[PDB]
Amino acid sequence: DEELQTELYEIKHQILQTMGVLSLQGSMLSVGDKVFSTNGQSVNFDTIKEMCTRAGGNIAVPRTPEENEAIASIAKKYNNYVYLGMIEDQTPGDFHYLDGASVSYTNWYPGEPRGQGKEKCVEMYTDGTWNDRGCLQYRLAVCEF
Amino acid sequence: DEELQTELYEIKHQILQTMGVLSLQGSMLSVGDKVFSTNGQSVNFDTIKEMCTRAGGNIAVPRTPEENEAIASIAKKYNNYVYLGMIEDQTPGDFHYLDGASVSYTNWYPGEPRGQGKEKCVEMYTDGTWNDRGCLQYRLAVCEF
Amino acid sequence: DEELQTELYEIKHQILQTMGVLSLQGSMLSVGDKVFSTNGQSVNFDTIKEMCTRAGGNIAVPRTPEENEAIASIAKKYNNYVYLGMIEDQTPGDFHYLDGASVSYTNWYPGEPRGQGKEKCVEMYTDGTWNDRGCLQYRLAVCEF
Ligand SMILES: [Sm+3]
Ligand SMILES: [Sm+3]
Ligand SMILES: [Sm+3]
Ligand SMILES: [Sm+3]
Ligand SMILES: [Sm+3]
Ligand SMILES: [Sm+3]
Repeated sequence: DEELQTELYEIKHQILQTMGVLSLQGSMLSVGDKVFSTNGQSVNFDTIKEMCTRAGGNIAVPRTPEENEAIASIAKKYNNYVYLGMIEDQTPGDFHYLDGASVSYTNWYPGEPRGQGKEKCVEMYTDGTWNDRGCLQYRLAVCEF
Repeated sequence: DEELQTELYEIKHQILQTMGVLSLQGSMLSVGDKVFSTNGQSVNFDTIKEMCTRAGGNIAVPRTPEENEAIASIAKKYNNYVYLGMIEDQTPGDFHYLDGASVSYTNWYPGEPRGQGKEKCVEMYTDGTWNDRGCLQYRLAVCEF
Repeated sequence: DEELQTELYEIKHQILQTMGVLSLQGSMLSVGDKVFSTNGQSVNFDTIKEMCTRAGGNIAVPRTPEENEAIASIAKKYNNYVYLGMIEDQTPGDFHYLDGASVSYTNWYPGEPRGQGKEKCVEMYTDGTWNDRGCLQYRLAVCEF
């Protein structure tokens, strides 16, 4: 109805404001319709997935050049690598999102995937490029909502 | 209308995201439709009520086993007891919510209510159990929204 | 429809809750429909405008006695002066909001506008009164959303 249009405006305004506050505080990064955020912790892959899901989100994963630079900037800011939301399929060499879908956008550091042993997980360098690796290292936890 | 369904979806998405960010940062705890939060201050009862109301909320009070454990976890995290949103009625022994209603859910430490003198307020131990007491101690301020 | 009224209620509730959390944490100040917030940085005027706009807001500017005291309180809290969202028009003596409109509400410290040289910007004293000045000083960044 009439009052309906009104209320919707106020709500939109408020959400924008709170999103502005968290942005200014640097506690979140908005890219398109994805929101990236970190609590500053550096734990292993399994642990990170828990944190994100516990918070209502998911371990972060870039699907576009812009989302990738957004996550890299957080990594750069904390001077630590980031574990991305993806693991290697059954047939080595290929990676898939946790939902099971196979990865589309990639940004491997020249030569990767390449490595010592299994290397089923993916870490992001502070420059944004990816490197496959083990899942037991301590990496900055970054989630997407 | 049509565009209406759309806008409602975006709004819901955004709220969820911001709520996810505050959860990940550990600045809030969501339980059912209640949100618990603390600013880390340790002040007396009167002071706590002011803080909560000033922030648009109310001094926290558990009404279910789950809300109780949620508040205890915050108490445990800060290693301090929490003053709950309740005071003793006119007739000693009984407690009521600040709205005037008489308490339903309780989780007294074995023996409580029991104590030295008046003990009109209620503090929560780090294990979740309650103990009645004075209202002038310095306790962690926790609010519910 | 029916379910519509329901969803609107939940949304309003959630927004209120998150706004309560940011208020309790002291990360934002709500005055009427304006939200003021600071990241604690002390940079020059140009830099401040960037921060605010980058966060989806604008450099703060009081338009009522209440908004003015709200900003002063933040200034008082950080013990630093605040650059306001306004610059001097083409004809010295008069100031305008960044949108181009000429200022309405003012709260100059007795004697101001008055000063050394150009003084095209406006800083707020910790008591709330304004003083015109250069735009290259390091002042607390405060944004409005
Ligand atoms: Sm490798
Ligand atoms: Sm492999
Ligand atoms: Sm007792
Ligand atoms: Sm008694
Ligand atoms: Sm001056
Ligand atoms: Sm001048």
